[PDB]
Amino acid sequence: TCPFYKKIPGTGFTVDAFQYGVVEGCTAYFLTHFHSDHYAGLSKHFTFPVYCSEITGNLLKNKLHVQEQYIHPLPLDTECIVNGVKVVLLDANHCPGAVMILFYLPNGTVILHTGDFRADPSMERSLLADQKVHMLYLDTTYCSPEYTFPSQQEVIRFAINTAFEAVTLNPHALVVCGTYSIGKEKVFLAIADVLGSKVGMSQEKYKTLQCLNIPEINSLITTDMCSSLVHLLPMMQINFKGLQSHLKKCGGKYNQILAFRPTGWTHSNKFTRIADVIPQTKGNISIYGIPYSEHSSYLEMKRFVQWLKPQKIIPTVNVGTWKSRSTMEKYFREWKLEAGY
Ligand SMILES: C=CCNc1nc(C[C@@H](C)C(=O)NO)c2cc(Cl)ccc2n1
Ligand SMILES: [Zn+2]
Ligand SMILES: [Zn+2]
Repeated sequence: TCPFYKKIPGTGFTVDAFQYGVVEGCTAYFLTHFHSDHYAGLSKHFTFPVYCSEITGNLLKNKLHVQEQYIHPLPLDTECIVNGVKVVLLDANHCPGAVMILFYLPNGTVILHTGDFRADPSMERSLLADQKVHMLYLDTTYCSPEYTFPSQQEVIRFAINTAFEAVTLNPHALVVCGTYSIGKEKVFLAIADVLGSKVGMSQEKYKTLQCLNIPEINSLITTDMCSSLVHLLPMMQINFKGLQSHLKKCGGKYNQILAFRPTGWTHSNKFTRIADVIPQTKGNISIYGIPYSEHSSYLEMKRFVQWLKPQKIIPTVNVGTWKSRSTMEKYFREWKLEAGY
């Protein structure tokens, strides 16, 4: 059964609601981005209109084999009409192709659905500027003040510097980056760029990246593993055992692995600083867990909400317990009282 926060009242619209079979009276299924917790249910057998970004549609066609006649890509930052309702897609600053959706309801109500997003001040100079928003469907993944983490730029700075130093000190070192789905591509792209190398990866991951409209991507990635000194592996293989096995392959070409495990928030964030992160080490293998987030920190979320001044907030994450729902409402009221809306 499709939960309430996935329906747009007054429309035939659902958002990220593909695992509930046919939704009665849904005329258009919006997909904010291509992460499995959101497209769960979509497959080659889906027979209803799917509205999404261009990049999301490339992945639907190529990775899930959805039929083109059901894929409706929409440009960003453009007033479009879907089943008689004006809609706009806005960059969510999440993973490639991820959008927020603005709905202009016939009764004059305006709804912003953030999908998943990492709130940024640049969003305050999008089409949202001076737009009254009556309801906000808010990605509340990290809606609590202990969720602090550095900017994405700071994490990439640390990763680039760490990789460049280890490979400059040891030209026979190999850099490995773990990946689980799309997003966070800058970690391995930026490392490879500073090392003057391409990124080696499986055919399946190569295929996925070829859907992301990344400029000059053919110059950056390859399936030729052993011509590259940055390798991508499934996130589950980023452990001493999995990396020891990866070191045997490619035949005594490398004598050291430095590996990066991009996480979200972890408890050691409210304790250490990004410059102070140290790896787990076993022999010639080191594993760095780096807090690269594509979700808003608490402070980023609070700033965006206080700027937008929505009349009502519907959280879309952490809604499962009485404690989590009421804590989030308490923060929403605090923000409203502090900002005056
Ligand atoms: C804790 C942080 C986010 N939480 C989360 N993240 C993901 C994938 C990430 C990449 C995403 O941003 N997805 O939208 C999940 C994937 C599945 Cl399959 C199930 C639960 C999931 N929870
Ligand atoms: Zn996501
Ligand atoms: Zn998500």
